[PDB]
Amino acid sequence: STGSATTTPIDSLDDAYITPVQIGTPAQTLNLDFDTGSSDLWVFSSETTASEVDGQTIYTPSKSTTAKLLSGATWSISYGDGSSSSGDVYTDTVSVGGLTVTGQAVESAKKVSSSFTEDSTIDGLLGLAFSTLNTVSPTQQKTFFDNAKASLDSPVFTADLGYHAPGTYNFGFIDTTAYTGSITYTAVSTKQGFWEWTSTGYAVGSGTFKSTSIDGIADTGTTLLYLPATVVSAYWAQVSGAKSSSSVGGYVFPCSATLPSFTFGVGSARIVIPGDYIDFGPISTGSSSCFGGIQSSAGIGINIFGDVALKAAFVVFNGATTPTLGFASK
Repeated sequence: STGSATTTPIDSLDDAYITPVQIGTPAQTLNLDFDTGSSDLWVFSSETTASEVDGQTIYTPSKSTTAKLLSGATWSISYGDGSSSSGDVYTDTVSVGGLTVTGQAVESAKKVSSSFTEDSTIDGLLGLAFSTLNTVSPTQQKTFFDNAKASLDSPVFTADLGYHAPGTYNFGFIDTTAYTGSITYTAVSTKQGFWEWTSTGYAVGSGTFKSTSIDGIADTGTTLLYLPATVVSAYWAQVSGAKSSSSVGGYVFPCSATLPSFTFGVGSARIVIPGDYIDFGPISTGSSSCFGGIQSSAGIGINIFGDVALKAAFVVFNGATTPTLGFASK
């Protein structure tokens, strides 16, 4: 089997991408944030505290003839940005772009943190990291991809995120028309539960490539590109007037600037992020200070190849017995 679904930016900055997911019978379609940095499929629901729902579409398990309470199971998650959610668990039929999993754990939120409530466009998350990170207790549950893997034509999914435009998540096949050149594959460590890999270096604009190992994660659920402070300083030093602002929370730059590109290495191959992809717009409405899309990872503990980086590539998440990552230009 295969599946193919369009993913759409939630706003004009590409702050996140939503993908429609069919849950239950008859189908209830919710728009979920596909997150290769986490491993829970959780949804706003009829059980979510009413004051914490503000415009989201909710899953109502009592209206699904295939929903079954997973007795005793609870979940609770905290994300790298400080947001969180928790609740109970059902199993139900879940379909993405024509690919159907029966018995998928659907984690129903009883509580969500304010940042989720305040974002009316995201109805939940669909985790695509390794199932070892799933938070369901006392019986850990598998991700949608792990449940589907054996049925897929090939045990892979691909992320093809658009710049200011829709893109595609494919399951079970590699669309050879969706990229240019060849796909360069690179080794993955699953020891932390992530799609963790080592970039071979970077360049700023037309500058020379610096060969240096940068370990980090491919994370579709993170907006920006988080790299070591040395690399990030080298990038913003090429933008007149750019500076790190403690009060804003990162590098800002004059909105009048033209940003240079940023290149990252994948083996001997190179992925070029155009400068425009690095502009996240005014820090507040009407400001002439703009927020940068490359930020320091120093306070995180891990480097994160988020959407800013991934949207410049066609990315293969190869879930074979020994997983690998593939990157192609497009």
